[PDB]
Formats: sequence, C-alpha cells, structure tokens
Amino acid sequence: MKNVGDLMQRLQKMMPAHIKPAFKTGEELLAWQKEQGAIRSAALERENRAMKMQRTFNRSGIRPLHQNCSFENYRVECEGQMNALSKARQYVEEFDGNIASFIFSGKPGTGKNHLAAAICNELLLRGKSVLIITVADIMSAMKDTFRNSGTSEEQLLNDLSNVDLLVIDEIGVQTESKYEKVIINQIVDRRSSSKRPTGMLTNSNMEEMTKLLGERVMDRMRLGNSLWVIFNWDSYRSR
Amino acid sequence: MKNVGDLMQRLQKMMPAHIKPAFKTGEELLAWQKEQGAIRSAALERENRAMKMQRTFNRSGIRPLHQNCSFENYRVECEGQMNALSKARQYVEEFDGNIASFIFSGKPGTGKNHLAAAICNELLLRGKSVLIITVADIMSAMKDTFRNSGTSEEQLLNDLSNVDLLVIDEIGVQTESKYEKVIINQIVDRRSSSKRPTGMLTNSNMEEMTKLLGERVMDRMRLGNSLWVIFNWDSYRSR
Amino acid sequence: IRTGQLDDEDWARISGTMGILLEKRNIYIDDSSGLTPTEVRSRARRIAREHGGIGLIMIDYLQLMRVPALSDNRTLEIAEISRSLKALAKELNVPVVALSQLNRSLEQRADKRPVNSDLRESGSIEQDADLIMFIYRDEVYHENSDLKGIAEIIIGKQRNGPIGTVRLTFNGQWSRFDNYAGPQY
DNA sequence: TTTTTTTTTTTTTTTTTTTTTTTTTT
Ligand SMILES: Nc1ncnc2c1ncn2[C@@H]1O[C@H](COP(=O)(O)OP(=O)(O)O)[C@@H](O)[C@H]1O
Ligand SMILES: Nc1ncnc2c1ncn2[C@@H]1O[C@H](COP(=O)(O)OP(=O)(O)O)[C@@H](O)[C@H]1O
Repeated sequence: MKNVGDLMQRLQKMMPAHIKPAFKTGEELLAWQKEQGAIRSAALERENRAMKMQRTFNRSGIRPLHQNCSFENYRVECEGQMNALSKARQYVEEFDGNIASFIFSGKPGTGKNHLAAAICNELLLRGKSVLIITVADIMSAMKDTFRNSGTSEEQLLNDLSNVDLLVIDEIGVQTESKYEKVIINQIVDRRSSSKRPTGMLTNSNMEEMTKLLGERVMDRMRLGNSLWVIFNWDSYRSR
Repeated sequence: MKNVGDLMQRLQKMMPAHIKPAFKTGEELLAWQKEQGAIRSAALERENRAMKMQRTFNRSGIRPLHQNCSFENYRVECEGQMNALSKARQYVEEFDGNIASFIFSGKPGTGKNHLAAAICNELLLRGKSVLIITVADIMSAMKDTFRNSGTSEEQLLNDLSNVDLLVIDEIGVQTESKYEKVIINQIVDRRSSSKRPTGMLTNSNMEEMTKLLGERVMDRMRLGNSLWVIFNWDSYRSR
Repeated sequence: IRTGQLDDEDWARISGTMGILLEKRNIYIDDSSGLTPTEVRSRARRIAREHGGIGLIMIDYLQLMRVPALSDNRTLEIAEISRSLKALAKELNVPVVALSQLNRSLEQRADKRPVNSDLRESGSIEQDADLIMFIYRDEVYHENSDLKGIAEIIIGKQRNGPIGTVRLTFNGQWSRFDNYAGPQY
C-alpha cells in the first residue's frame, strides 16, 4: 500500500525536522542497547543494595540528624580538633582495602557521631555501604528475629559482616548480658577475621572498656593505624 | 567412498604432524580412562566436601586474617616459642592415621590461631579438610538451621564429622547453655567415636575448663599425645 | 507510543529503528489464531522458497495450535503438534521457538522455580525438544525480595549442552531483557 | 486403557536463644 519513503514521510507528518535517528543500522543498535543495559544494570544493583539494607534492617545507614554532616561544618576550636579531623580525612582517603579500625572515646556532645558520619557521607559517594547503629538496636533486631522464621540471626550477622563500614555506638555502658557479649565479640570477629574494618564509639577508657570488651576483641581492634582518637573537651551544645 | 588412509589424511589436513595418539589399542584406552576416572573422582569428591560449607556457609577453612600464615613469619623469642613451633611441626608430620589432638591454652596475642592456621594451611596441600571456626559461629549456624527443614543440625554435624581436622576457637568463655553444651560435647563424641581427630583453643586451665568440656570429653580428647601446649606470654600487638 | 506523549529523542530513536527494520525486510508476522501444523508448514515453506531460506520461527502459546482430527483427545493433539514442529525444523533446517504455558503445580511447592515436568500438556514437549528454558522473575512472588529487576532463565533440559540458570534484567516498561553484568550465580 | 487439568477431603511428618520484675535469707 505504502513504501519506505512514503511511510517515513507519513510519520514525519508527526515528528518535527532535524531528527537524527541516531542508529541507521543494526551493528550500532545492538551496541547501544548493550551499553544502556550495562548502565541500567549498575543503577539497578545500587538500588537493590539500598533496599537490602532497608529490608534486613530499617533506618537508612545515616539518619536525618547526621545526614548533613560533612567535614566542613565541624567548627574548629583547638589543636586536638585538627588531630582528630585531619586524621579522619586521611582515614577516609586511606580506607580502600585497609584494615584500619577506630574508637572515638570522649564525653557526649563532642561530635563523635558527627565525624563518624562525615566519614560515612564520603564513603556513600565512594560507593560503599555504611551503618551507624546502637547496640541496643542491634539486640532489638536479634530479639525480633527470634519471633519470625523468615529471617534469622545468622542471616543478620552475615548482613552485618557484608557491610563495608560498620560502626557501633553507646558501647561504654556496663550492661552485663552474656548474650550481648557473645554478639558484640562475634560481630567484630566475623568482620576482622573476614578482613573487613569496623569502628566503635564510646565514652570510656581503655581498661574501663577492656573488661567488657574481651582481650581478644581489643586485640582484633588494634590493627595498623587503630586510631585511638579521644575527645577530652567540653560539650558543644552548652555553648 | 573413503578409507582409513584418505580420512586420516584429511584429518592431518586439520591438525598438524606429531599428534601421536598414545593409545594404539583397545585395552590401554579403557585402562587410562579408568585412571583418569579415579583421578577425576578424587578432586570431584574434594569439590563436594569443600563446597558443602561454601554453598551453605562461607569461607570454609582458613579465614583471610590467618591465611598468609606460614610457619616462618613466626617470630622467635624463647624456648616456649621453640616448643610450640617444633611440636606443631611434628604433630603435622605424624598426623596421618594418628589420633592426636591439641588443646592450646593461654592468653590471646600468643599465636593460637596463627599456629592452627599454619597447620591447616599445610594440611590443605597434604589433601585434608580443615575449618577454623568460632563456637558462637557454630551455634549461629545451628540457630539458623532450626529455621529451614531442608537442612538440619544432624546434616551439619555429620558434615563436621566428615572433616579431617575440626578445630574450635574462643571456647574459654563460660556460657552454661544446655544447647551449647550438647553440641560441643556431641561433636567430639561423634568424631572421636568414629576414630577421627580434632583440637581446641581456649584460655582457662584444665579444671576450670573441664566443667565446660566435661570430664568425658576431656579424657576422650587426651589420647596418644594430647598436646596441651600452653602460652603464658604478653600480647604480640602490644610490641 | 499508544498515547503520543513522546519527545524528540524518542521520536528520533523510533525513526531509527523503523528505518532499520524497513531496509532489511526480514520479519513476517501471521496474525491468524487457530492454525494447524499443516498450515504452519505451508506458510513456512512458502516464505522459504521465495525469500531464500528462513532462519528462525517463533510460535506463541503452542496450545492454540489445532488439528481437528484429534479434537476429542487433547494430549494426543499436543503430541501431534510437537512432532509436526520438530519435523518442520528438521525439514527446513532451522530452529523453532515454541512457547508453552505451565500448569499450576509449582504454586503449591514454595520454591516456584519451574521444573521440566511443569509443562502445560502431554509431556511430549519435554521429550521432543533439544532445549527448554523456563523463566523466573522473583519480584512477581516476592515483594520482600532484594532481587528485583532480575529475571533468570532456568534451563531445564538441553540434549547437547549444559543445564544452568542464566540471569538477566527485566525492564517491562519497554519490554526487553538485557544482560546482567553483575555478581555471579 | 493411559494422559492431563481441576477441586475436595483424609492422614502422616516436622520445631532454638531472649529480655524482666520478683523475693528470700548473709
Ligand atoms: N565541633 C563541632 N562542630 C559542630 N557541631 C558539633 C561539634 N561537636 C558536636 N557538635 C554537635 O553536637 C551533636 C552531638 O555530637 P554527636 O557526636 O552526634 O553526639 P555525641 O557527642 O554523644 O557523640 C551533633 O549533633 C553535632 O551537630
Ligand atoms: N610468634 C609470633 N610471631 C609473629 N606474630 C605473631 C606470633 N604470635 C602471634 N602473632 C600475631 O598476633 C596476632 C594474634 O595471634 P593469633 O594466635 O592469630 O590470635 P590470638 O593471639 O588471639 O590467639 C596475629 O595477628 C599474629 O600474626
């Protein structure tokens, strides 16, 4: 009824001019489809990694309180602030494949979570996973996992070990639970021994910590540049 | 249409000279085939045994912190170190068909996992199965196994029994749990009763440990040369 | 496309794929419903003699194929169908993609990956074939999945090649499977 | 006969850690 030019012309009756069909042949169309497919695959994988964190846990790795939490806003007051801040910077930069833990010890209100979240904000741009979490919330996850037979705590610990940068928060408290001890040592065991990093946040001293944190745990924490940064300062929000 | 001559000539047209078949006959064919059959079956059963615990679980064997763990990076300090290294070597050399266990004891930072992993590194290349593991990780696997009915704690225990050298780590902590004790003693019962070796790694003394590993399990471990080898040094990473 | 709500880049890519497909004149779609293997062989032999020789056939939802002789017995109907299609493929020396539905046996199984058994009728199709490859897309069954946008092609039989489980990405907004250069399987 | 899909009723087989408040008597 109608031929090549006539059909394409009946179709240019719709589309305006200066139309570069962009392929003209098959040898190129397959290649373009290949390219776009690899791109969409990468994006899809990113999205599903994110969803895996949202399903295994709740609470997207950084919270909306420490979300706008880069290095820049960290107001400077003293020299230890540089000893912490620039050390954090080189810790981020030298993080790649580095077995380098860290413990920020210090009083509350000092910006421990703040710099530990600046780290994580950077590593999100790097393309890695993160999680700031409280041990209370971890044990809550455990004890909720006990309920349902769809997820299990070994699956949970594997989800934790599969994380790139895990950090723990509110550890200095002397909760005496055997079942907290067996988890808090096992996690860092499964991470360090699996050749992955981790870094805690505390309010305590080394020996204050070392009876709660077993000798093995401190041993598997102290590697390379173990980063024993400490805050011996006055709280921020009282200013 | 065609005979041996013309056909094999057209065959050499494909493939060049000096391709001599190395069979020439009907019996050597089947003989070498059976030879390769058994050789293939060797690595086949090897792959089965080694993929059990990488399909169900991860990292079955030595784990990447203690992988690059030759005997020779072992730093020399004292006669205790000489005793440890030398006795480890002779334990490996007299390993085959020899019911001999090991219970290292002492503080961390001394080379328990180090020596166990050097041992297991060698017994890999000798052709034997190995698994360094935490008791917490075993119990985590159990508590996950209760979920699915396809697998079973029976299946995992028989798999551990199928291992040549089962070893245990971080047993020193005093968890009194019934379901932990049944596993920790039943495993040794199954292995030793089936004429199979293993060995443990702890911190405490024989008596303080023996309420955790029953008199039964301890005496059933202490066969041949029990190899109690003890470390009473300072931590390595303190240096 | 079925709304006309499209932009210049899209108008262009349509022009391109169109102006490609017109130049070759490969494809030949039959929009007739209740065909028989007789008619399939006829049409295929017709496109064969004229246009060189064909290279591929696709048959959507095989079970609609008929042969009124065996309309009283359905299993034998499908058997005749399958033999006819195999003989066709052997005649013209091409492949014959022949879709087929599955039965509702894999629903009461908790795995939902189809097996070679779960074919819609007669079980000859699990015998007359050189290749089966089912499809499985977990996001249909599991909303709790971290495996979405991902459709895997469970091979289930191949007489001259390996079994497997291939993995690909589904984007049904434009009705395509694409390659999944991702982790292993 | 033997295949196949569909619904409906019967039996049988399979199951751990957690956290608390007590509250004694020294
Ligand atoms: N040097 C600083 N500059 C800017 N904000 C700070 C500083 N130190 C503390 N803060 C603020 O104080 C809050 C508490 O610090 P954070 O580390 O989150 O808690 P904690 O001090 O208990 O670890 C943060 O929300 C942060 O905004
Ligand atoms: N004799 C030694 N020479 C060199 N390094 C050692 C020695 N003993 C222990 N180490 C090191 O100390 C760390 C702890 O040793 P290991 O036995 O693996 O754990 P643990 O000391 O807790 O048993 C390891 O990183 C190991 O390399």
